[PDB]
Amino acid sequence: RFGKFIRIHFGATGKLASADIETYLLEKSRVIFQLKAERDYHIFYQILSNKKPELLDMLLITNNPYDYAFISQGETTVASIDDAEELMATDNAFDVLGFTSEEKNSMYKLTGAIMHFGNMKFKLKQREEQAEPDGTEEADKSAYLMGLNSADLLKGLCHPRVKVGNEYVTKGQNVQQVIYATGALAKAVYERMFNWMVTRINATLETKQPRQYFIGVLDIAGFEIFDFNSFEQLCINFTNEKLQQFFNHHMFVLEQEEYKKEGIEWTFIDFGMDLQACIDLIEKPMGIMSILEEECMFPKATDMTFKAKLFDNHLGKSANFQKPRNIKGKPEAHFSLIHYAGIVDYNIIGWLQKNKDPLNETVVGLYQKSSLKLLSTLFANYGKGKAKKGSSFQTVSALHRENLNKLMTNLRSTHPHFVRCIIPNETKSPGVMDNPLVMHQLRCNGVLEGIRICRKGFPNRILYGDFRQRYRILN
Amino acid sequence: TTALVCDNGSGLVKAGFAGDDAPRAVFPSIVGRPRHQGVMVGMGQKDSYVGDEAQSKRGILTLKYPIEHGIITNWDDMEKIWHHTFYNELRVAPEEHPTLLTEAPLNPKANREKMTQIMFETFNVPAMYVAIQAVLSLYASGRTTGIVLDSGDGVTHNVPIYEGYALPHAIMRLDLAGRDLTDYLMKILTERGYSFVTTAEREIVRDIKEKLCYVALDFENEMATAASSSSLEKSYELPDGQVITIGNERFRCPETLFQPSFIGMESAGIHETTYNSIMKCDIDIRKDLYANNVLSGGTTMYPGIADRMQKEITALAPSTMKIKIIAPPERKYSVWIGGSILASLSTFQQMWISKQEYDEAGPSIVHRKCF
Amino acid sequence: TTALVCDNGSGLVKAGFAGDDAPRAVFPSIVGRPRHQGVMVGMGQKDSYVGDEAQSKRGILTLKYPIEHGIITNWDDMEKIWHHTFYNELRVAPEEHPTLLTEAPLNPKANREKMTQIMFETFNVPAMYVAIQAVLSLYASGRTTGIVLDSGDGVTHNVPIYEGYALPHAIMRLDLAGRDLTDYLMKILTERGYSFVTTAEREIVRDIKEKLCYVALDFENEMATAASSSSLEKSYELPDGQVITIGNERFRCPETLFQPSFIGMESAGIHETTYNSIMKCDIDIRKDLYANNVLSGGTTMYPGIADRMQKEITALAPSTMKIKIIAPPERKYSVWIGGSILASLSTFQQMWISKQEYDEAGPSIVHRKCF
Ligand SMILES: Nc1ncnc2c1ncn2[C@@H]1O[C@H](COP(=O)(O)OP(=O)(O)O)[C@@H](O)[C@H]1O
Ligand SMILES: Nc1ncnc2c1ncn2[C@@H]1O[C@H](COP(=O)(O)OP(=O)(O)O)[C@@H](O)[C@H]1O
Ligand SMILES: [Mg+2]
Ligand SMILES: [Mg+2]
Repeated sequence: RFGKFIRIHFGATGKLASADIETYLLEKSRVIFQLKAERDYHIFYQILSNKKPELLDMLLITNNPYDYAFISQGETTVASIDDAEELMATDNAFDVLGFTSEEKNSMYKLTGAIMHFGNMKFKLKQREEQAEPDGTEEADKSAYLMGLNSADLLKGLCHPRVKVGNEYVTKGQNVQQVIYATGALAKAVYERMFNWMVTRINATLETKQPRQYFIGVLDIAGFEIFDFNSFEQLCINFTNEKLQQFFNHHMFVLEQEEYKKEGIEWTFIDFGMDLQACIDLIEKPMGIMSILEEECMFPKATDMTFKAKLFDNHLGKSANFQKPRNIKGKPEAHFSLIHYAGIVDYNIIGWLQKNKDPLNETVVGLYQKSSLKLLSTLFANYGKGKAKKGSSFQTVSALHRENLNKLMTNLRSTHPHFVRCIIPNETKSPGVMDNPLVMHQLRCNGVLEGIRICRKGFPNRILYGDFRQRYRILN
Repeated sequence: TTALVCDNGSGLVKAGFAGDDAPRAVFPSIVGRPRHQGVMVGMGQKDSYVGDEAQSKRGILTLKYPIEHGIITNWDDMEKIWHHTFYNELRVAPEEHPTLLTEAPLNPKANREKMTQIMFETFNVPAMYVAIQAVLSLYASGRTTGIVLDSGDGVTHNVPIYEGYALPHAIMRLDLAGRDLTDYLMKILTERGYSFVTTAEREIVRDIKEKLCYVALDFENEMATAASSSSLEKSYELPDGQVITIGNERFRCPETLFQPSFIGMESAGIHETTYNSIMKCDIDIRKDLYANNVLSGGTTMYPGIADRMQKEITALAPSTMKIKIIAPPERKYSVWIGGSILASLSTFQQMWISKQEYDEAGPSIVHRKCF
Repeated sequence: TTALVCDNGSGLVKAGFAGDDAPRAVFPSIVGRPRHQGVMVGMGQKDSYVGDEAQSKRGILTLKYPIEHGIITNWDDMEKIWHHTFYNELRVAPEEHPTLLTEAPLNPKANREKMTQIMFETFNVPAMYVAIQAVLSLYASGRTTGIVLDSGDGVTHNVPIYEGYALPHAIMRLDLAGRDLTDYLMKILTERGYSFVTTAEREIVRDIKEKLCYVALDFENEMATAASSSSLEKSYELPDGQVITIGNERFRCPETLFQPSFIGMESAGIHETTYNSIMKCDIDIRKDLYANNVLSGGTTMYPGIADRMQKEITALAPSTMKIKIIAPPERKYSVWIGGSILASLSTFQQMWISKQEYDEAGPSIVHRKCF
């Protein structure tokens, strides 16, 4: 899922010096919400391996994956990869690495704490709309693991302190808001752990050689197509479309360079805006993403209202938004977009609930006041000009757009090269092919777009000598 | 760019950027002038202390409130307040920040016209908009229906909203507010032996009111208890000593809200105006208004006001309805939170009164559909 | 394929696929418009609430029935009703589904022509047909003779049929129906101190009329009983409390059917019109017509209407004639059941009006012998 990116540095004399690794666009929605036929990250399943008994009893982990709420919603287990020796291999790789085993144990215990965040329960009060917990055993054990106080954590979750002017005041939270905050905290702590791990790996990998010009290597998820497309697939499709637009612009620049080299210069119209017409209906204001982000802020929003607003603001007014199609008994379709890869339809249901990422400031302060390493991950988190978005005003889509923009401010500074890998068949048998599979691979790889852009100009170019030695015999 | 949300309010000016969870700057709206001569030469005292600075020099200044009940009465003081807020509090140039302003219902149109003229001419704000306090309060409360009671320091009013549709004929406005409560507290403290007259001691009386006063669930029972028991007496420390103890005067000051006959007002209490406003609306929406009673404003912050008002409304209303009162802990700043939410909406960006529109149509553009 | 049986009626649109036991979608035929302005922005309210949605927003909408008395007076509203019925309640595209329509006897030809034109042009149905609302009710009763009294909300009519041969010269139509009864109840409830004026609370009054009103066997005796005792009084709970009690008004509302002079109409009562239509026919079929009285329509659902009507008609009719009244429990939906039965017939498949036939012959095809 995450956009792995490795920068390979070189010395002054053009010799290999060092390697720098970075990560981008890691998806947080997978942690909490999973599709019915899909699993979560391999981490949680690997921890539940029974071949290591010490971790389970020292963390007081229930050995049954069914009991845990965060995991059981998706498909429980598949025969993808045998988790046991993979977990032992990762543990061995960590052991032979630069840091000690106490950090590894902190990693496992933090993951176990993330696991126990789903057991939290809350109920309404006597004669008030405020929410109070009923059970506290899971809260007690989680606080014991994090080295916090259960009473303080519960008070922070139920009654978040906020700063107004020069005085602190307490805010009220209902059940829905506290559940959203609990999910957002679990996603955020996982993100911070992953980023810190990446920084540690980069530091360990680092050599003392000077870093002159580098060669970047970028790996990104493809233009995945399903019959049940959702928000997670929408973000991936939008990122892939941005990358395809970048490739189209680069190829147009190369074609213009060749034209000016050969002195054969016509059709100066840029090849970017044709694809950017679809981009402008996603990231720009009054786009799909902007309307989605606004809608969740309205406290009475519902899926029907969101669909009605999309139809009012985009049906017929835009050149890409259009009605969905019902084919071969597909389960649901609400709206259909047109991309470089064809017609894609997405399902609205469930988008509004999972877009919210309201973080809690007092819980982050409590983490900073903790007695564990966790304070390092949450060291800095959230007058003469400020635009600091509030904790409530936090959407996954906004973070996705920000990360994509900061990635484009970095990738555009380097001359790009493209490598495409195509699976020949769905089966392991060599030689045989699946034609629809190759069609789908070509469509998602953008080769059809490349040949289409090449075909509108003059794609066939032959030297005068070759033309004479082949076609002069005609007259 | 980013939007700016400024709430002039009454007795407290609170402002901050849109998309924030709380106002950055909160300070009293006071302009003070030195009333003495001044003998030291070289310091060069300024001729006007504005904002929270006047609180520090409270003992040598005449504190004047620029607004009485919502309406601005001293415009020059209001330019001073706005300039202080924009420069010494937020440290931003309003030349590139749209400004959202909050304004109470049923006020003179000249007030809004002058407000917009000042914003567009003196500060040259690119765009601005004026909204009603009750709508913002309902925004911040996470609701789409229900009748909201906004009681600040300037004026108390109720605005019933159902499904995002207002009922203008059912809007009731009452001028009883926190300032009148402070004045009645002064009038009732002198019967014990403490006299407060100067405008500097207005702040002391207000602080006593904020710190000690509370609303009694029953009036006669509490008076009977206080006539014999002395468990209701609490001491307060003045800024120079001579602690004062107040007995039944602590729960008698906020009773003016439910008994406006104490200060000579003819109208009825807030618990009765809310019921009358509910019965003003249509018969098919009275249940939802009953079940979504919303509170906001600083004056509604007294301990036990929610229980008293619920008991009164339950007495008034038919016995077959469930009366529920929503009192979030952040009543005081609810309006500004609603303003931040409103300004952060994407579809609101086309409802601003731009500079071109104001230039073309004059100050009268405010009363168009961009209400 | 399948056929759609739509029954517009008046005040209740009921529809469903042919061959079903009961109609699938039943909802009032009203169109609502917001009469207020709306202060909350970003919600994006629609400009017209149609169907059962408007019943939930009665308090902020004005309700207009697109059908006054059988005929359609607001064609845009009727088109909205039809579109809602086809695309939301049934969720079936009418492109490949024939439709069967119903309307009252003795209606303007322009109404039928415009209905046919709209249904071929706007919706592009493959075929359609119009049937009398009384003949279908006769089918649904498993009969082939006798008269049928279709007292709906818009119009009341009698159609005598003997052995499948209709008698056009004996058809009697009366404009008194459920809407007039509701209006009369609204008028006479004022004498008890309850005022209902808004179109929204007309629905409330209709609820009281449905729930409590009943037809008295004797008028003078029930009047004396209600004036002397108080055992006939019942209480109804309004949507906002304040339970109200109705006494003598309980049975005065439905008596307008047998006493049209209460609302000022000169025409005779229901029983008298039925008897006049019976004797308007021939002399050799009067016995069968007497023995097969059929009741249908919502208005004929009052408790005790059958006994009173039988007593009245027996008083009018000769003593040596047996009088029977058929009152099935499903009077309200009888017309749609008959329509479904008719559309399920195999011999009826050749009576549809094909789109090509309409194009070749024009809108006047329906009135032509190709009925
Ligand atoms: N805890 C409290 N108890 C009682 N009264 C309070 C409390 N806090 C504030 N007030 C009163 O509320 C007033 C502030 O109201 P405010 O919300 O500023 O009104 P506006 O929004 O119109 O400016 C003060 O004058 C003060 O008397
Ligand atoms: N049991 C009942 N008691 C009183 N009124 C009734 C009853 N049933 C139906 N009605 C009245 O009949 C009307 C609906 O009749 P309906 O047959 O649906 O007319 P249409 O077929 O023209 O739509 C309603 O207005 C309702 O008030
Ligand atoms: Mg206020
Ligand atoms: Mg009918």
